Amino acid sequence: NQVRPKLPLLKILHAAGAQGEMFTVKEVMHYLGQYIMVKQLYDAAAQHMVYCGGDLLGELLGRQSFSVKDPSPLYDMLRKNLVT
Amino acid sequence: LTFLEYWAQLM
Repeated sequence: NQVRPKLPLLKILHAAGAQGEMFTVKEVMHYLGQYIMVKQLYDAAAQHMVYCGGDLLGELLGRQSFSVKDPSPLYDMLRKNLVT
Repeated sequence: LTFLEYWAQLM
């Protein structure tokens, strides 16, 4: 199946390599993990901790830090920003 | 460690 990012979440995907308008959940996550690596938001020391606070992704998450080993705040955000 | 495989448990 396929879903549509919102204008706040789509800007974040088109700044990683994505091109178009509509994607799959699974490739949303690919281009979403690309973002954290290109703009350098992850912790170099403990590479499970992302520091999205300063930038758009954080304002979208309602957080300023989150771990990749507990990513449920991604699935609070992945339901609120994708039209099924 | 490595964000690469940490970000592959979710996906």
